Amino acid sequence: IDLVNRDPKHLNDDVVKIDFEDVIAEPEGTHSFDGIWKASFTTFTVTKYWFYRLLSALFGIPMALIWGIYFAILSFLHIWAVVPCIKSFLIEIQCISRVYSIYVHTVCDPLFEAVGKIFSNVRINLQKE
Amino acid sequence: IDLVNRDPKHLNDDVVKIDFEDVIAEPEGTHSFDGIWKASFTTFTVTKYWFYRLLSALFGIPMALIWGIYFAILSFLHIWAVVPCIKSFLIEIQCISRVYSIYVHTVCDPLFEAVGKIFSNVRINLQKE
Amino acid sequence: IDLVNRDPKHLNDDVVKIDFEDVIAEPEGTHSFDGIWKASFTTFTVTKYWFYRLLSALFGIPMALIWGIYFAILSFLHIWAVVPCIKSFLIEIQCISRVYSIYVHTVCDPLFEAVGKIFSNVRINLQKE
Amino acid sequence: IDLVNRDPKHLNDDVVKIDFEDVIAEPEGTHSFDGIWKASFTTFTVTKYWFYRLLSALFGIPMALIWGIYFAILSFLHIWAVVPCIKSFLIEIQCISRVYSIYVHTVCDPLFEAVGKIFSNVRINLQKE
Amino acid sequence: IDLVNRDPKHLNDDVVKIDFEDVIAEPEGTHSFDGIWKASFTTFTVTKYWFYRLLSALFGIPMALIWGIYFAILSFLHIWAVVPCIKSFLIEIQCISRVYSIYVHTVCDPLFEAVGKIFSNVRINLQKE
Amino acid sequence: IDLVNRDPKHLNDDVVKIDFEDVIAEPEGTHSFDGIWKASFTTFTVTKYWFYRLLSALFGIPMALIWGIYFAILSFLHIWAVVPCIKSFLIEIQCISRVYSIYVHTVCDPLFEAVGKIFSNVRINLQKE
Amino acid sequence: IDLVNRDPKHLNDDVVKIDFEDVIAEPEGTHSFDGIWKASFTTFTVTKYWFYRLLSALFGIPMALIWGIYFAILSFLHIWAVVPCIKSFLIEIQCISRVYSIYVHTVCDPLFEAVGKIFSNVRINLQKE
Amino acid sequence: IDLVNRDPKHLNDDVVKIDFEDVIAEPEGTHSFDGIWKASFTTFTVTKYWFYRLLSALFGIPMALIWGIYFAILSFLHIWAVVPCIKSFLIEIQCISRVYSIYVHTVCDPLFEAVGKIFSNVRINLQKE
Amino acid sequence: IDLVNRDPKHLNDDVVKIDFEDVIAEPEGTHSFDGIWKASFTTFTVTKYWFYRLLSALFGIPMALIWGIYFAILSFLHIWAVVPCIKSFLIEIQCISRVYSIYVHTVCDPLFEAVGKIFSNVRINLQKE
Amino acid sequence: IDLVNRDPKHLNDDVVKIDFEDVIAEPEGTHSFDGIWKASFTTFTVTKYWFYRLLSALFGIPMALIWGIYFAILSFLHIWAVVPCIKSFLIEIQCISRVYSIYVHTVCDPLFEAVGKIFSNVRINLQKE
Amino acid sequence: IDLVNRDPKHLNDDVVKIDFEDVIAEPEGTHSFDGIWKASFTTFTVTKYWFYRLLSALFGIPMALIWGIYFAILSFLHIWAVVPCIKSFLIEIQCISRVYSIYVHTVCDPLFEAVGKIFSNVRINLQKE
Repeated sequence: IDLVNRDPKHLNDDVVKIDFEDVIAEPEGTHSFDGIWKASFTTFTVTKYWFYRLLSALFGIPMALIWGIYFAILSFLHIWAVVPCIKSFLIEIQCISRVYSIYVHTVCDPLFEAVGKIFSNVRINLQKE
Repeated sequence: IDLVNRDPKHLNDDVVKIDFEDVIAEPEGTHSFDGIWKASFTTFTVTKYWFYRLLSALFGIPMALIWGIYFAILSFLHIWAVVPCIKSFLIEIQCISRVYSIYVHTVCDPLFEAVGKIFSNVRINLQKE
Repeated sequence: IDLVNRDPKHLNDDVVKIDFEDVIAEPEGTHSFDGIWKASFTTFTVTKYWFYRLLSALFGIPMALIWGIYFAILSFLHIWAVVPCIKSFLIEIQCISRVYSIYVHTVCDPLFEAVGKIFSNVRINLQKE
Repeated sequence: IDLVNRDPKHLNDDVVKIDFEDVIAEPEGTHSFDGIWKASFTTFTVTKYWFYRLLSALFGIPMALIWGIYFAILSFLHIWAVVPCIKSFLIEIQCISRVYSIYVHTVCDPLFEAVGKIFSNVRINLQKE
Repeated sequence: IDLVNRDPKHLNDDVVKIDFEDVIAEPEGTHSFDGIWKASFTTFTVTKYWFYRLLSALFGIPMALIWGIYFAILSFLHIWAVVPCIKSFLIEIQCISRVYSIYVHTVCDPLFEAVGKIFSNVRINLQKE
Repeated sequence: IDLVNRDPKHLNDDVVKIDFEDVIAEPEGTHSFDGIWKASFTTFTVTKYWFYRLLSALFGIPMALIWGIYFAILSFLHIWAVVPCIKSFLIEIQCISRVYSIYVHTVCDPLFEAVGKIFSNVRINLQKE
Repeated sequence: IDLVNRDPKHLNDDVVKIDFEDVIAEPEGTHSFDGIWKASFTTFTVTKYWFYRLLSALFGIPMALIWGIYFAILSFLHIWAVVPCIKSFLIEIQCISRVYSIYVHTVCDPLFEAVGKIFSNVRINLQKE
Repeated sequence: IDLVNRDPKHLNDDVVKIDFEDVIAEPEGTHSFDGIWKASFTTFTVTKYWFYRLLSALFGIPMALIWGIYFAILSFLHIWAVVPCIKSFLIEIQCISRVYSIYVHTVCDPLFEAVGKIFSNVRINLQKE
Repeated sequence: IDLVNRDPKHLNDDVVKIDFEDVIAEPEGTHSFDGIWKASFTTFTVTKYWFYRLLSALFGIPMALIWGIYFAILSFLHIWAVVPCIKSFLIEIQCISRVYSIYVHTVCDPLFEAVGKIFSNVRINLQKE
Repeated sequence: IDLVNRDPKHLNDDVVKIDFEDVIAEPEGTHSFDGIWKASFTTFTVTKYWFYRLLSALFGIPMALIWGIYFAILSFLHIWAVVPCIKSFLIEIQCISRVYSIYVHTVCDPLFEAVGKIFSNVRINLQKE
Repeated sequence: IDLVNRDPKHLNDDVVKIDFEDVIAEPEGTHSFDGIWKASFTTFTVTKYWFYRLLSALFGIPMALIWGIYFAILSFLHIWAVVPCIKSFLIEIQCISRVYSIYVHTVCDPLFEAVGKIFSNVRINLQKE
């Protein structure tokens, strides 16, 4: 139980890291009072810190049980039912594919071979200067 | 009977390996109580561990017998019936293919050879600077 | 609390830095009176300096509280609800994608292979001069 | 009579080699009881082993005689009838092909030679920097 | 207060620099009287010199105050309202984009992969001379 | 009279060489009884061996006489009639071809020479980095 | 006051330099009388020399005053009114452009990425001779 | 009179050389009786040998006289009538061709020269890595 | 006054130089009488020599005066009226061009950037032989 | 008077050289009687030899006079009438061509120069491997 | 007066040089009587020699006078009228061309610059083998 890292996979680490400095910033020259900039910084940080913990405690645990049952059902079906079904499909469709390929290569093959004779008389003259 | 590997083919090894850390993760700063993070980890792991074993025991064995009979029938037909049928198809269609090829090469062959004379007068002048 | 930098991220630092010299400028030859150029410089700088501070004090703090609550709600939903939902979608749509791919590669594959024979008779003659 | 190889041509050796490990496999972590994994392995292997031999004995031999007669008839016709027929076709169609070629090269030949003069004035200037 | 440069940014320095020599010029041979060329030069320079100063004094200062107030309002809205609004838009539209991408890559992906087989049989013969 | 080779031209040597091993083959693991595999091999080989000889004896010789007369007639016509006829065709069509070529090169030749001036102003700038 | 150059900018120096020799010229063999070639040269030069000076004196000066006033008005408006107006336009149109870009990159981006897979199977064979 | 070569030009030497071995051939394994293969070889060779000589004797000589007269008439007309007629055609059509060329180069020449300016601003950046 | 050159600019020196030898010429073999070739040479040269001088004397001088006045008027208008008018046009049309450019680069810019992703997956395989 | 060569120009030397060996030829194996091959050779050669001389004597000379007069008339017209007429055509059509060219280069020239800016942003990345 | 060359310009020297040998020629084997070949050569040469001289004497001189007057008129008009007219056309059409160019470069210029961004993401992978 790592209570320091809590995320050694970098899955949710791009759009869920928000700080006060990443929202509001005054570059230079356009400043405000000292008594207004030291008060807004504290209000934003404290408010969102405590509010998140309240939501995670009420319906955080009754939601983890639901996902546990659902993933178990999907895992069982894939291993024992879907995989054998897909493999058996290849053996069945063998005669149709082989016969169809022979018919196509008999009709349209000579038509597209005489058309390709237009590139057989290319002559290029080059003169460097 | 390898009770450690159970899969020396890496067939189902990409979309059926799911852990708790791959679902829910809190990167940094946005944390929860210590008493809520050590309880959700246990609930998810234990629930899906025991539930999968219950399904595999009830109708795991009566399902293996069904696949045994079905694969035997497909194997016999392919070896003794389909393979000789496809091979005999090539010998039959010989006269049609040979006669058809001669007719096409007699009509459209000269038409596509005079068109290819447009590339026989290419002249290029190059001057480096 | 850095009261000098106030923006170590260069977020709003391109379209919010405006000075008097960046608005009005007389290049050369076309000048005005000395008593009119030293008065307009002071009026523009002083007026916008004090006016900005008045707005930031009235409704600057009651606006920071509103953004604090809103961001907390979005963070919770993404971690615990959206991420597990998207991952479970991949496992469900497996049989449909695999079967569909086999059907397409059986029908149109030989058609687009005989068409590509037109580039198999390219002959080029080159003569340097 | 090789009773070990039985296939020194690798003809049917890709889609007819099926084992238990190639159908059902549990990668890791998602395991079952030891008493359920040692029983399903035996049931699948034994059932398909004996079932195939039953089919091959009943109507395996009365099917080999049928293919013997059919192939003999096709072999005789190809050698003595089809081959002389195709060869005699070339000698007959000689006058038609020669006369037709002369007519096409007389009409459309000059038309496609004046069109190819658009590539005779190519000038390229290059400057490295 | 630089009374010499008055424009160390080259903002308005291309289309507002006009002299007498840049308007009227007589190259050679086609000349005029000496008493007409020394009088038109003085009239153009003096007239536009004094006229510009008259306009800049009347309504030059009452116009600088107006621009001061307007720029202050735009600066405040961008920092505190627009920037947080745009950032929060990205977090909301996450589920829609991810699901839509999966559907498109499932349907049309195999169609555009079999079409690209027409370039897999390119043969080129080259003969230098 | 070579009774060993009987075919020193490799004419019919690709689609008329069929053996038992090229039709039916069991790769590995999926085997049959020893008493069923040594009986089907003999039945297929013996049946087609004797059946072919029966057909070749009945109407093998009365068919060779027919082809002898037919080829003699075609040979005589080609040498004495077709060849002189084709050669005399070239001398007759001389005036028509020469006059037609002059007319085409007079009308459309200048039209396709002014169109080719669009490639006479190509300029390329290259900068390596 | 340069009375020799009068145009150190080469502004009007291409289409306003006309001499007698640039209009009428007799190359060789086709000559005229000596008494007709020495008289036409003088008439053309003298006539246009004096006529230009007459026009420049009458309404040359009353035309320079008009251009003096007009240029002063345009200079004032550009510096004090147009330049601030254009700059303030960029700050206003920020939210619209950013939101619109995100929507386009979400819908049509995956469509044009699967189409580009047709160039991923290029094979070229080269044989020098 | 060469009674051995009879054809020192290889004119009819490709489609008129037919032997028994080029028609019927049994590759290997599929053989016939010795008493049937030594009889068909003799029948085909003898039958076509004597039959050709019978045709060449009956109407071989009365056919050579006919071709003698016909070729004499064509030779005389070409030398004395066709050749002078074609040459005189070039001198007559001189004025029409020269005038027509001038008209075309006057109208459409400038139109196709301004269109070719689209290739005059090509810039390429290359970066090796 | 150069009475020898009379044209040191090569203006009219290509289509106004005509001699007797450039009109009529008899190459070889097809000659005429000596008394007819020495008389036609003199008649052509003398007739056109004297006729040109007659035209140049009658209305050669009254035509030079007309061109003198006309060129003076065009020169004055270009220097004093046209040139200032064109320059003042650029200053006026500044606001329209700048605003229009911003609008176009906001709407259609992202549309033509996602389309260009079809060239980002080019793979080429080369094999020399 | 060369009675051996009679054609030192190779004008009619390709389609008027016909011998007996170029018409009828028996390659090998398919021969005729010795008494039929030595008789057809003589009949063809003698018949066409004497027949040509008969035609050349009757109306060979009365045909040479006709061509003599006709060529004289065409030669005279070309030298004295056609050549001066074509040359005088160029001088007449000068004003029309020059004015027309200026008008075309004024209207459509800028239209086809802005279109060519699409090739000014080409970037290529190359990675050898 | 060169009575030997009579054409030191090679103007009419290609289609007016005709000899007897360039019209009628008998290559070899197909000859005529000696008394018919020495008579046709003389008749053709003598007839066209004397006939040409008769035409050149009757109306050869009265035709040279006509061309003398006509060329004099065209020469005078080109030098004194056409050349000044064309030059004065350029000065008149100056304002129209300059204003029109500015308008076109303002409207359609940005449209064709955003379209050219499709070539800015080209990536090529090469692998030698």
